[PDB]
Amino acid sequence: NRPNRLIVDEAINEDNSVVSLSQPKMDELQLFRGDTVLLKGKKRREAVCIVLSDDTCSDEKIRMNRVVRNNLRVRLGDVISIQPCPDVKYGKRIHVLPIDDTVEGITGNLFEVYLKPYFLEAYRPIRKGDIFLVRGGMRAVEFKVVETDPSPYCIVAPDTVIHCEGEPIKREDEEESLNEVGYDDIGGCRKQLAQIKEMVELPLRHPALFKEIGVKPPRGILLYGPPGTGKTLIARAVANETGAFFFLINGPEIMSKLAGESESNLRKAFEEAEKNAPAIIFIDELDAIAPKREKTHGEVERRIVSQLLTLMDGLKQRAHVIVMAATNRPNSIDPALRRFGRFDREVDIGIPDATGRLEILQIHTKNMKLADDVDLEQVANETHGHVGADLAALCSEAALQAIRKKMDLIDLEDETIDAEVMNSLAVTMDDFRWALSQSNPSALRETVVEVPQVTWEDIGGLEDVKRELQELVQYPVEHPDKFLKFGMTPSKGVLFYGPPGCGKTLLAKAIANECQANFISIKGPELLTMWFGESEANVREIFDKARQAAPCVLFFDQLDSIAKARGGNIGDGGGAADRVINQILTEMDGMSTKKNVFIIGATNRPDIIDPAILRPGRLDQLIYIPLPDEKSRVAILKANLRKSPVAKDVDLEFLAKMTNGFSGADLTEICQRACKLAIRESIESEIRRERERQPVPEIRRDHFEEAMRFARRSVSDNDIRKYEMFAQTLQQSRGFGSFRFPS
Amino acid sequence: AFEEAEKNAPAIIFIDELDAIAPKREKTHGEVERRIVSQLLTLMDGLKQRAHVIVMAA
Ligand SMILES: Nc1ncnc2c1ncn2[C@@H]1O[C@H](COP(=O)(O)OP(=O)(O)OP(=O)(O)O)[C@@H](O)[C@H]1O
Ligand SMILES: Nc1ncnc2c1ncn2[C@@H]1O[C@H](COP(=O)(O)OP(=O)(O)O)[C@@H](O)[C@H]1O
Ligand SMILES: [Mg+2]
Repeated sequence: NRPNRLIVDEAINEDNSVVSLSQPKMDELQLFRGDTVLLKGKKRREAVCIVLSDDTCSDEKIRMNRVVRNNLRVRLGDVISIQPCPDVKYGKRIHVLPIDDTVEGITGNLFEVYLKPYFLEAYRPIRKGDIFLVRGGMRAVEFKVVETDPSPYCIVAPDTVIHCEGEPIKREDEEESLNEVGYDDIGGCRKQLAQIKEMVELPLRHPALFKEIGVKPPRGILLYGPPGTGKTLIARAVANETGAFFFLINGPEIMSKLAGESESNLRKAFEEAEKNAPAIIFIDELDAIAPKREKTHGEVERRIVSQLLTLMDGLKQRAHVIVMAATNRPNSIDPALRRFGRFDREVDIGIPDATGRLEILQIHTKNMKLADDVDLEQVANETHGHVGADLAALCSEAALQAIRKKMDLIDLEDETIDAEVMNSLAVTMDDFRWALSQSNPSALRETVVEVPQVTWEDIGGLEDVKRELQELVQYPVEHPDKFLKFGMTPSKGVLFYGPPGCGKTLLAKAIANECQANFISIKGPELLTMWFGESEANVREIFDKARQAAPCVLFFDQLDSIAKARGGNIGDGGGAADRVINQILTEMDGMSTKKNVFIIGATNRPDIIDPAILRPGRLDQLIYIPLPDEKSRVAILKANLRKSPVAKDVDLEFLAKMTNGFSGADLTEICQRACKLAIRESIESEIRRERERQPVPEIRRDHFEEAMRFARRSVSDNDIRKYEMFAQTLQQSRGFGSFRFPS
Repeated sequence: AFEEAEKNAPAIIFIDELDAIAPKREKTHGEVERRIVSQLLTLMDGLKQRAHVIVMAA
């Protein structure tokens, strides 16, 4: 749309001094060949060059060297701008400093070998901070034009006095100037990034717009989210893009009990930041430093909140200073600090999803060498709840474990490690999976459990139940477009009920692995407390954790304990049980937007559960897990004995046929008993072999016969009759039968 | 100390009784201890992995 817009492209033969541009864009820009122009770059870096006409250069692209990419901090395909340099004059004196690593090892004078031929009749425009690489000698040498006169744009001419000697340059400073953090190093928060960009970059870029509309940019930025999510990273990145001085503030370090030290600390910090008027203040852990003045007993904290209020009131002063605060919990901050003019705008930064965490992995591993085998999509999929900081830790641990794997490859005896053997060591996908297993998501460290180690193949039978659970967890998250098209929200509730040992907990643990969604398991009575209002507090905090980790599967094993018919027990904590039930009712279906939180309940006694718990909208689908039938019993036996080495002569079909009333637990008991009999036989055989010195490949059929002689039915007939009665009550509640539409 | 370590190539620093001079800033008797902890954090972030100096603490 504009002639200035340009796409970065490589230069075949153009040096770092000049660039080649397409002739149609030359005429569109109304610029002559050899005109001194300026190119903009990221992090506010500019490169002055001589423009030229090239046929190979594309219309929408600018051909430019790699060192010019370093100078402008740009990469291939990026967007840059070109502007005519006005009132260009020849340089009278330029102070140019080679890098400190380049000077070492060069016997000859750097100016004569490199600077003099390059700058003899140069006519090459340069700007302060520009760096160019000169080929020649035993090693090519990099030169930085630190000073130019006239500043900041001048033309190099033979009359200009050029001397390499001077104050030594610093490699670390240039490396930092190259390795600064920008918006590109942030991923997965593009809507929050767009908000913050419109907040900060814009008023600096177009202040006349705000002046013409007569509004001032917001002087307060609050960032709230779980820790490690990048609240510090955005603040650090903004200062580089919009040239400023990042001034970090730690909440704990400012806080002091010296009776008035903390207020002086904040006031000094604000004064120091205002001194460097293009400044950004970052107040990390604002929640600790700023509680409610009335709520907190501590007078130091109420005074520090009041001082922060006073500083925020006078913060603007029509100055470039802006303040960004990070808090994990936003409600703990004093409501006065929530007002307009002080942190008036609050931005929520959430746990990254699959795409955002993939972007984080990409940007962290851009420097790391990546094999063709490794796919970071899979690494993002497996990290169901990892945070960006956790992702960075995972990336580092991966390479460290790769080094550990290649310890045996490196003999490390040589004084210098051989480069050819160096080449062999590289990262692998097994490395990523192992480091990922070792790495732990910090989002739900509180709810951490050992590996379920159960898959859908581990469960025999229940094919329809398996399909329904997979659809439940998968359709809303993988296909939200279809739910938007058909206009209705997904159902997010299932209650498993049935006799003990039939696979309800097994189904939940199978969900845990094969859903690619976070899983929180709540043992039934675990959430209750002896204190007056803390059981429902635990309920609402577990639901809050579920909402944060969406899509999450919230599983209540033995739900009949936490959920009862209200008023059933008068002495159950003086109505604390009923209050817990009411809290769960409000948390499942209340006046809050529904998240991707799927609540699964397992119970042996469904008739005692509160009817309000079981209505559609809370545990929508009531699924009965009955005693397996003969085919399902064959499936259970096959699932249990798939891992075991079992003889072919054994007939699992006959076992399933005879075990009429056996549950899955009973059949697993049969398999375990047969294996124990085999263990006894094999160990006794080994003892006999040892005795005769001084075997059994697969479990035989007679072992299973003895195990059956030790088999038993666990679930009584009265209990299963009760479960059938509950199911029949549901069916009678439906009414009628075989709903058929007329014509 | 850190300046001398980054000066020589390579270098190793050892810090015995790190907990003695680097306690929690949340629970600290003197503000000077908070200052030394913060300065230790700043100089810890000061190295850019290129000085190749490993700091050890007991
Ligand atoms: N259909 C099945 N397929 C495979 N194993 C099963 C099946 N049903 C039960 N089991 C076995 O039962 C054991 C545990 O059962 P599980 O925890 O799923 O029972 P449950 O139905 O939730 O009962 P409870 O009400 O007593 O908690 C495991 O060893 C599991 O392998
Ligand atoms: N969205 C993100 N993209 C890339 N890196 C991230 C992101 N979020 C966090 N990090 C990593 O976290 C580290 C900074 O911690 P940070 O997340 O800022 O903590 P806090 O959440 O307390 O501000 C950086 O090293 C950075 O690599
Ligand atoms: Mg169970």
